[PDB]
This record gives sequence, C-alpha cells and structure tokens, in this order.
Amino acid sequence: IVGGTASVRGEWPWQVTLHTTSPTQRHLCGGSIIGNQWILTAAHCFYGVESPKILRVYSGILNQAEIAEDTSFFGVQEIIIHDQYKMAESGYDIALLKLETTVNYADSQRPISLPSKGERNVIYTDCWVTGWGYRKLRDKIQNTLQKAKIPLVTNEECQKRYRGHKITHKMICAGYREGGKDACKGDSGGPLSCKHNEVWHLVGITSWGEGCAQRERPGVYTNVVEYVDWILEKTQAV
Amino acid sequence: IVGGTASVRGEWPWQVTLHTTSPTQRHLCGGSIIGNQWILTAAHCFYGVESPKILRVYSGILNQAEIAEDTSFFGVQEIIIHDQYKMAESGYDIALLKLETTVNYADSQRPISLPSKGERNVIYTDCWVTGWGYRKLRDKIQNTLQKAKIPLVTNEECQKRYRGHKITHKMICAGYREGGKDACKGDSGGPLSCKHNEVWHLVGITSWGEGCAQRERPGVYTNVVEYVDWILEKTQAV
Amino acid sequence: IVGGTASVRGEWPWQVTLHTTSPTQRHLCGGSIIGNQWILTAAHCFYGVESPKILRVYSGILNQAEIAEDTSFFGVQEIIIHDQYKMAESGYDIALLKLETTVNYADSQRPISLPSKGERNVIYTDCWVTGWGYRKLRDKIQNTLQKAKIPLVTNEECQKRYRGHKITHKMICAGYREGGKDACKGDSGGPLSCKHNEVWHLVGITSWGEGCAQRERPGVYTNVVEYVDWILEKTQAV
Ligand SMILES: Cc1cc(=O)[nH]c2ccc(Cl)cc12
Ligand SMILES: Cc1cc(=O)[nH]c2ccc(Cl)cc12
Ligand SMILES: Cc1cc(=O)[nH]c2ccc(Cl)cc12
Repeated sequence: IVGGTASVRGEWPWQVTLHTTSPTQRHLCGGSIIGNQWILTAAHCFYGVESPKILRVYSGILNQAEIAEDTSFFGVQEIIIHDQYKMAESGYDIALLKLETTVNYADSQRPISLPSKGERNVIYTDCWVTGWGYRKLRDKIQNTLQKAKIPLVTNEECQKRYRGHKITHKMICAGYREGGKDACKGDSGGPLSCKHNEVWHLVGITSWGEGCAQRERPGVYTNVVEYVDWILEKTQAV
Repeated sequence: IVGGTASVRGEWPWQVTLHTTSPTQRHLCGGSIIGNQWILTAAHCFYGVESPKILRVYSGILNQAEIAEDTSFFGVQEIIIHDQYKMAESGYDIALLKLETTVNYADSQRPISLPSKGERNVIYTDCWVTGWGYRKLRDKIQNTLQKAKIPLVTNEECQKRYRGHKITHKMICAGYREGGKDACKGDSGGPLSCKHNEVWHLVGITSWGEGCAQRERPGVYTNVVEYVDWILEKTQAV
Repeated sequence: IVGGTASVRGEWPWQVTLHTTSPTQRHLCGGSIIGNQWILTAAHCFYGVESPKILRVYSGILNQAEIAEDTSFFGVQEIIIHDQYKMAESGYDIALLKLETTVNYADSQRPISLPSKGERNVIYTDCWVTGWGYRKLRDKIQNTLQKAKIPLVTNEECQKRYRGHKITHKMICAGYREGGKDACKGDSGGPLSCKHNEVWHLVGITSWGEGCAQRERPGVYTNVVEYVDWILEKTQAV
C-alpha cells in the first residue's frame, strides 16, 4: 500500500495473509474471509502455483512478525479459479480458497459481507484498500498491515486513464487524480472494503494498475457484486 | 398465517389456492397469478406429486367454504420446477404451473406484477404475507384467507438468525424480532406482496422457517427478482 | 422520426447510418458507436442480408446528401445477431457490427457509454430518439437527422397498451399518451439516448411499435442494460 498508514490491530478482521512455503515461506497475497471455510482472493495470485499444499492462510494478523514456525494457520484444500480468467488486465481476476478446517470467528477474524445487487446504485464514499504490499513499485513486503482511504472512480473516468485496455463493468476503479495512494505489489487479492449504513461490504478485490499510486492511473479492482452468483455456485457442497 | 386477520374479499386478487384431489380433495399450497396461463408458487409444494392431473387451481376465493364439487377451477397442464431445486432450505424454491385454460381477469382475479431489477435498491416498507395456512405450528387449514403485515429483514440479519443455514441473496426474509406474525404450514407457495408507488409487486414466495412466528426466526421467502430471467425463459412458447 | 426536429450537426456523434448497397445503395437502419470497431444496432435490420459485404457504415453524418460514391465509410467484417433473436416483437432485437477498420474518434464521431446495472434504479428524464426514418407510417427516408424528446413509460403501462404481446423486462418503452412523437420505419437500430448526470447513456435500441406515434402505442426499444453481459462477451477477441 502506497501512501497509507499502519492499521489498528483487528480493524480489518476479514483480511488474511496468504503465504506460500515454496521455496521458503513468504507472503504471497491478500485475501478476505467470506465464509467459515472460504477465502475470496485474486486468480492472478496463483501463477505457477501447482498445488494447494504449499499454501498457508493466516488470520488475525497485524504484523508479519507474528508469523513463525509455531504460528497456527489454515491449510488450503482447493483452489477455485474463475474458468474465464486468463490474466488480471482482462478481468475475471477472482478465486476462492476452500480451507481444510473451519475458521472460528472472533473479534480478530470474522467474515465480510458481500455487496448486494441492490447496492449497485449506492455511491460508496468510505472505501479503504489494505495489505502488506510494497510502499513503492520496487520495494518489499511491509511488516504492519497498511490502510489507505481511496475514492471510487467511475468506469467512464477509469477507461479514459487506461486507453490501451478495456475497463469492463466487471471491474471497479479507485484512485486520486493526483495519485499518491494506491495498492501495490503484494496487496493483490486483498479487499477494497467500503462501509455503508454501518456495514462493511467487500466491494472490490485488488487486481492491477500501471505502476503504483501514479497520477491519472486509478487502481483496478474486481467488481465483486458481478460475481455473487459465481461465488454462490462455487461455495455449495456437492 | 400466524397473528394475521381476515382479508377483505378480493383484496389479494392474484392469490390462488392450489388443491390436490388425492386421496380426497384438500388445500395444498398458495400461489400467485402472474400471467393469463401462469401461476408462480413454491417447488416444495410438489413433494410426492407425480402428475399435474391431481391439481386444481381456484381463483377469486376468500373462503375455502366457497369450494365445492360444483365450483369452477383451472386444470394444470404442466408443473415446471427449477432444475436446481432440491429443498426449500437450500433455495431455488420456485415453480410455475401452466394452466390448461386461460384466466379471464376481473376484479377478483388478476395478475401481480413481478419486481423490477431496478427496484432491488428500493426499501419495501408495505409488505404482506397471505394464505389459508395454520395459525400455529400444529393446527389446520383456515377457512378465511388471512393477511399479516411483516417487515423485511436484511440478509445479514436473517443469516444471524439461521446460523445452521446459508441465507443466500436468492432468499429474502421477513419477520418481527419478537415474532408473533409469520407464514406457517399451508401458506407455502403464496405471495409476499409489497406495495410500492401504488403498485403491488410479487417480492417473495413463502418458502420456510424454523417453526412459525417464533422470536428471532424470520420467515424465509424466495427472492423473486432473482428469478425474473428464469420466469421469462420458462413462460415462452416453443 | 415523427414529430421531431432537425438535429444540430454532430450533437449525436454516436449515431451512424447503416447502408446496404444491394440492389442500389440506400439507408437501411440506424446504429450506435459503442467501441472503436463496434456498432450496436437491431437484429431485425438484417432480414434477408446474407453477407456483411453489402453493408456500409457512415459516421459523422447529419444529412444523407453528404453520402456520395466518394464519401468514406466503414466496411463490416462480421454481423453478430443475438442467438435467441427470432423477431422484433419477441425481444432479443440486438446485433453487433464488427467493423473492418477502427473509428478514429473526433467531435463528430465518438462512442456512447453503455448503461450501468446500478442505474437500473435511475429515472431517466431526458431521453431522445434519433434517426433518418419516416415522418409518417407511409413516407420515405429523411435527409436531415431528426430528433425527438420522448418520456419513458413503465413496463406495466407499456403492457397495458400491447395486450396481444408480452412486454418483457428486456424491453423498454417510450411515448406520449396522446402520441405525436415516435420512431418510425428507417429509425430501427438507432439509439434511445438518455442524458443523466451530464453523461449520455445508450438506454434503448429502436425496435418496434404498432404504427408510428399513435395514441396509446408507445415505441418499444431493446433494454440495453439487460445485454451488457452479452455485449462484453461478444466484443472480446479470441
Ligand atoms: C497488484 C498491483 C500491482 C502493481 O504493481 N500496481 C497495482 C496498482 C493498483 C492495484 Cl489495485 C494493484 C496493483
Ligand atoms: C412454509 C412454512 C412452514 C412452517 O412450518 N414455517 C414457516 C415459517 C415461515 C415461512 Cl415464510 C414459511 C413456513
Ligand atoms: C421500427 C419501427 C417501425 C414502425 O413502423 N413503427 C415503430 C414505432 C416505434 C418504434 Cl420504437 C419503432 C418503430
């Protein structure tokens, strides 16, 4: 996160840090608790990931320093990538992790509500992007979970800023005209959380942008409300 | 209907009573006129129904006592159950009855409008559940069509009350925190009708709940607006 | 267009005139620029059209007199008709033209934004229908692009006026109770453009009506917002 500040412990209790153990253990991406066995994250996070066996999901974390060999985590039973996903910049950048065990909810770890199709008309005015990603394009993973308040930008405006792309209605953009606050490398898959009528909603999934926090380059997020049918379908037992 | 009152004749002119003739004739479920040849109702009503030949749809009824051997009814040509339906508590609790003959509309029998996808944002504040069902969990079918005004509850709130279920965006809930007013056995398949801008809309189909009218147990209804595409598809000739 | 007036040059810069060259060259239908290589229009326009080779799309036109043998145009590479289209009156009256070359945008030719699913709740109050069609049921193609401001009508109201049809949620209607302003023959496939929050949105595609501008006979338009998923799907490369 560029231009953000340190979070208060547990103020984003749906935020997880997804680690890979290969070759050695490191933070890979953000994600969001949306169900007792379910993390919603970005498909692009799994480039070159051939097995869920190398993944570990840590909940209730503020500082990466909390994570040691003796720290408890959730194993991943299954990675579900949207069947139309090819790459972040073409959309469908959404994935589910089915956990091996269930999350016991508490003040530090609880699920975020999905957006309602009826809130499509809502103007979200209190939106935050969070993560342990870079503070600049070439940097490193940050210890303390960072937050930045960023305004949503219309898809018409977003399209103006990305003339070489198609910004679709399945994407949502957020950024300041002058830049300065944005997601960056390592924030991928985490939430764009918007508080509306005293309820936090998972409006976006951190996906891509050209650089980080540049002027006239809004961050591009997966528009979660366009995938609530897909999420429902994929989270049913069979 | 628990905690309701007797309806005025024809104040719910889309409400039908669906009877089965097997083994002897009795009220089975409620339903709603949505087209000249079409009743919308709940899939769960047809458990163990092997043929539409045993079904009779009566329109323009206030009192069950109106129904005798010499009372006119509509035959059922086809029962269309949602292909994803398994049971009420897992959703997709929706079915269409294609009638053998067409309903001639009149003051006592006319169709209710389907909800618009653009009204998803609307806060419906004038919603009523109607039927000839039980006034308590163990009771019997009531003679006079009952009505009860019940407030909609958010899906977030509804999910809190049904921790052992998944309350999906294809469901909608209604109830008082303190209970006392609700649908019950025999009200299944009938409408949750909401009046907005002087027009009645078929917002829900009476589906299920834990008991009837209990504290902290909202009634769960099929969220009709999520099925307008399905209804359109299934009501086309071929 | 019945009851309309002459447009100002380029005030509808997304409006194209689609010509057929067979047997000799003539205006066939309207259409709208929605992308650099993409025109959105009505499926019914292509009755008896067996090849895209006979089609020419002219942008930046006010007067048909501008079009001569030496006037530049866009060739059509592909006609994409909705796979459920059968005829205008049954809906799915939507088609895409993929152009052979790309449109270079300018003040006289630029794309119109598609409606957002979140604007379904919006009451559009500034809507215009445009084209070179007839000024009365039996007439001829008009030289100067005509415009008429027409109010949207609810689908409930529209259905009342077309008792022999099914007016679906994939249609949108516009007209005056007393008639007098409407699309007519030759306006097919053009836009119903509505300006909301200083942005023009392509709300409808001119489709059909009983006669032109008759009392109690609103024009029926393809409800574009119901097809944004389809448009996205069909405009992707493969
Ligand atoms: C993931 C990522 C990497 C990057 O370099 N820039 C970005 C800018 C914006 C958003 Cl939303 C994400 C990214
Ligand atoms: C159908 C039914 C049976 C029952 O026992 N309880 C209910 C409670 C609420 C609603 Cl909406 C329906 C029912
Ligand atoms: C295309 C067309 C032909 C016609 O004769 N009447 C109409 C009336 C209304 C609308 Cl929207 C279109 C038409």
